[PDB]
Amino acid sequence: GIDHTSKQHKRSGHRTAPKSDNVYLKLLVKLYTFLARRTDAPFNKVVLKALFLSKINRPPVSVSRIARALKQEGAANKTVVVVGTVTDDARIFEFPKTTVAALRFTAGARAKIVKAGGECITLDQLAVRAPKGQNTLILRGPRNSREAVRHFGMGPHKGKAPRILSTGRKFERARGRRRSKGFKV
Amino acid sequence: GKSHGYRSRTRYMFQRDFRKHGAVHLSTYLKVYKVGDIVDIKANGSIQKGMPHKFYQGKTGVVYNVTKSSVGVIINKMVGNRYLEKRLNLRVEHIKHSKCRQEFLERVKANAAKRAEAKAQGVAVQLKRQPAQPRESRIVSTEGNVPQTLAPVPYETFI
Amino acid sequence: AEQVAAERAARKAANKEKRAIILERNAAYQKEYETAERNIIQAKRDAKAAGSYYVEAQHKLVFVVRIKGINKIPPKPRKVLQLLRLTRINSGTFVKVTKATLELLKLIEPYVAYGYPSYSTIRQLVYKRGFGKINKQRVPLSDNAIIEANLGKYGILSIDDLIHEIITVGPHFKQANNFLWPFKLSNPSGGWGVPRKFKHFIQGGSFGNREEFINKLVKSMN
Amino acid sequence: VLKKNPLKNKQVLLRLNPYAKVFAAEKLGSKKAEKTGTKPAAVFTETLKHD
Amino acid sequence: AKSKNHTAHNQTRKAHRNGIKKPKTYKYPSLKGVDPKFRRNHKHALHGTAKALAAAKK
Amino acid sequence: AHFKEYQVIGRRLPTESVPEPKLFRMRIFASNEVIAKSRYWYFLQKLHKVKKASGEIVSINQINEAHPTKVKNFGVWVRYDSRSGTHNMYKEIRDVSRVAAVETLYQDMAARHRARFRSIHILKVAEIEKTADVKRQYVKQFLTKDLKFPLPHRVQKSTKTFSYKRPSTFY
RNA sequence: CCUGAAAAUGGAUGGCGCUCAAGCGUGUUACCUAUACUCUACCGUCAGGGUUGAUAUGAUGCCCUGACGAGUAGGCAGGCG
RNA sequence: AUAUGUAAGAAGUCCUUGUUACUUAAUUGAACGUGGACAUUUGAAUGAAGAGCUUUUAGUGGGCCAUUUUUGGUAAGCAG
RNA sequence: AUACUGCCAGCUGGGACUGAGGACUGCGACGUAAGUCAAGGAUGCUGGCAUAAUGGUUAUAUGCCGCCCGUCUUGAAACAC
Repeated sequence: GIDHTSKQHKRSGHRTAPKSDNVYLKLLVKLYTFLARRTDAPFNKVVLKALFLSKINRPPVSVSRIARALKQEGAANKTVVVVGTVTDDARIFEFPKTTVAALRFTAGARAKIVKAGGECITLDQLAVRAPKGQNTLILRGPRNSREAVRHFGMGPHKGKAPRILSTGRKFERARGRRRSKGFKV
Repeated sequence: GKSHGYRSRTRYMFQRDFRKHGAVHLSTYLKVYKVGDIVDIKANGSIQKGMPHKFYQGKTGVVYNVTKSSVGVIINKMVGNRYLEKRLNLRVEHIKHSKCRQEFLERVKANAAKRAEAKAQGVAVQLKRQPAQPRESRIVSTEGNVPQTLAPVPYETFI
Repeated sequence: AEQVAAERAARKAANKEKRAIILERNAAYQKEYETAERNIIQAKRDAKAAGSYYVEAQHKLVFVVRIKGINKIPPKPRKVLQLLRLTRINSGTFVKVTKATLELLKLIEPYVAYGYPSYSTIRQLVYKRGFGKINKQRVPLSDNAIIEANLGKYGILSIDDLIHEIITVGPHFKQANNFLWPFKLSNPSGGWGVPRKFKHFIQGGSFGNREEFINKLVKSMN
Repeated sequence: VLKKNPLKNKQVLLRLNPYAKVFAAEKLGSKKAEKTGTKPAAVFTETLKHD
Repeated sequence: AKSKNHTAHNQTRKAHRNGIKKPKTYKYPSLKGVDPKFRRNHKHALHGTAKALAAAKK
Repeated sequence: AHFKEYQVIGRRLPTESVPEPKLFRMRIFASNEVIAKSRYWYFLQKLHKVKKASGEIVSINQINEAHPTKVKNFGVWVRYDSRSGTHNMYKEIRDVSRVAAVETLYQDMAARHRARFRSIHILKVAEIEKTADVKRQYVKQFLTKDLKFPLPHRVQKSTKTFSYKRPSTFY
């Protein structure tokens, strides 16, 4: 009937209505759909999309990453926003007085922020304080640093971490991996 | 059995030319190539070092590397359902500059000149190219050009 | 806060002013069409009087209707039909004639009937089967408001403005034609007039360039 | 909800085109033309009838 | 029991399903395969120009 | 269909080397204007070095019979392709217009030689008005002086299937 | 058109039958009808949107809009036992 | 002829060259740069029904037919 | 003059299918104007029945159509299993 130029009845390709059955996450999603619909600020659309995300797409964000973000010139007094878990970091010895709004705080991260003097805030309190996302800075954790992702795209001459259980000599260090034994990859 | 060697079925492709055999004139060696130049590839049958494969005969690529007597050419080769990057190390005998871009640089220079004249005066430059338009109305006269009536001819053997 | 009648009256006044602009614009468009037609006739008569021949300007606009179905179409003609937006049988589209356009039409000649449409058939097509593309959605024109809202950046503020831009191929023909959704035509009401369609119009068939007979065909199909 | 087609439904016609009213009033569909009889050359008809 | 030996039938259609999209071009293509003498000088010259730019705007 | 005769004048596309080419003309019997132009370019391609791309058409004008209600003799010189070769032939028709003479010639060639439209070239149609120039017997038969004949065995087509008297073929 | 023109159960322009055809060649119209095309309703799918009233309604609710729908092997989804 | 590579810009065009262990007889070039002149027409057409990018896994890995090109064969509802 | 063609936001009739939506909002027309309208989807008048009359189910008859499923297979109703 019609020469279709595209696939028919194709879904969005993106998430909506997060897969979680968390009632409180659903409440946050409901609040931020209201905001993203009736406020025309890009921040709330971004935060709604990020609330839809899965666990591996919401990597933890360390307080060290928070501090490195606040070190940006003019960003010292912005509200740090992490849609995910803010984790502690013992590789830093000072932390500023920032306000961080996050989904979850570890005990260490919350204690570190509070002792530094700033405040740990939930996304609903962040929405109350900054309905349009004014003076905020969104931080995202490192996504392509997982162990699963280092086996992605494995092949000859790719350098991408074979899928292996035991490591050491005589575990795939031989013919096909050195010129002494046949060839190299 | 079947034979697929490096120069398989290149009998006429690498044939030199009619009355153009022998040594290579020196302009091909006096020509210089810089990284980013667009070059057509046409192998010289007389020179057998740095010869392109028969796939790259008639392909146009971009220089990425210049060496003592050679250039490195980037080409997009169609492999399967995608394009792959290929890097050829060819000699200037088989390499030659491309005029496809040079026409475009001439046009961009002309466009800049017209832009400057527009910034001067504002006379509707119309920089953009256009396809051939349908022919406009014209008036053809018959003064000294009265129409000549033609008719189909009868069939005759001619043999 | 009451907003009972003041804003409504202001909106009515603004709408009346817009209707006035549309009225004068349409009167000017009619004058322009009439003047062009009479000048073509007068130029032909003057050349005939002076002993010359007046050559018609080659037609700048064609209407193309897909005549063949969506089965057993080679890849190049199929892609060209997709690019001309004739993705189904009896689907029609206006096409500004250039060299590139002419080669496109030559490629898909066995699968289309096209020709040089007249003001009457363009106006009838846009009035009856005029649907616009708004947010990738096919909504009927049925109002000057939607055409103004989607093409007022180019000065096209009414359906007759859009019709004028289509017929007298304007600087914004591409945008007006793209805004016009592909015309979904029926089969010709009196039939195709030929026992078999898929021969050229010259050979007693249907496909190819029926230059001015596309008007009769499309008016039957519309 | 329902598409009312112009070329009928004179209401929708006038809604879309304020000029339809005066086109109908002045009968511009059937409009006469001025007569000026420019005479064609004899060579034109000679070529036309050339057997 | 002889069988079919080879055909390219259906291969182009299979390729064009999700196929011959052009290669993804990048600003700053990889310097791999370039003359290493040039590469050495490029390392040194880039170090120098970074130092000069820092001195200009520290 | 109903053939019309067209004068089609076309020329080569004027060039700056020499503008205003020689402006050739043809008489073409065709169903309509598009076919008239197509046949003009067909015969011009056969005659001169030109094609639709390389040339243009400056005039198309359908020609009427001078007196379409008077009976004349028409000598038609044609050439046509058979299943074996190409042959020139000469026929003639009694008719009132050249268009109807050509249409009946097309029917005649189809019926008597299975020659389709594509394989027929009307070389010439000449309106001959005097006798002793009519060469065919099947025309000189009807140029007989004071000709009168009957129409024996009149068959009357009836509308109703059943008839209640036996028919008569009297006239 | 005819001769050339011979294969085995009885026998197939599909059959009856047809001869200024209901045959052959070619023109002109009228007419018939596909799950195709146009318009409408309804179902589902997809998409884009709207919607924070203290109220009696659980915001994967209530709505507006458009486009789509063949299917083995196979994949996934929503459901019934 | 048909098919086929490339280009039709902002990652673009032009300028005293800042760096270098490369290169040059040589602040000659080469490459990479700072800075400087350039949009509402950012440089043909048509379309774009979103573009790009991953991960993972099913079935399949006997094919066959038609037009056109074509090989073996007298040919085949043959083989390629 | 007529023919042929093109146009009319020309006029006047005969038929058929559909009536989705459900306070208003919009765009327009009408002597511009209080108001009316054919203008974001059928109303008005009337009649008979109110019951197996319509309809559902079922059996038959009639018109047209309909090969035996599962399987392997390029191909199955197969004189393949």
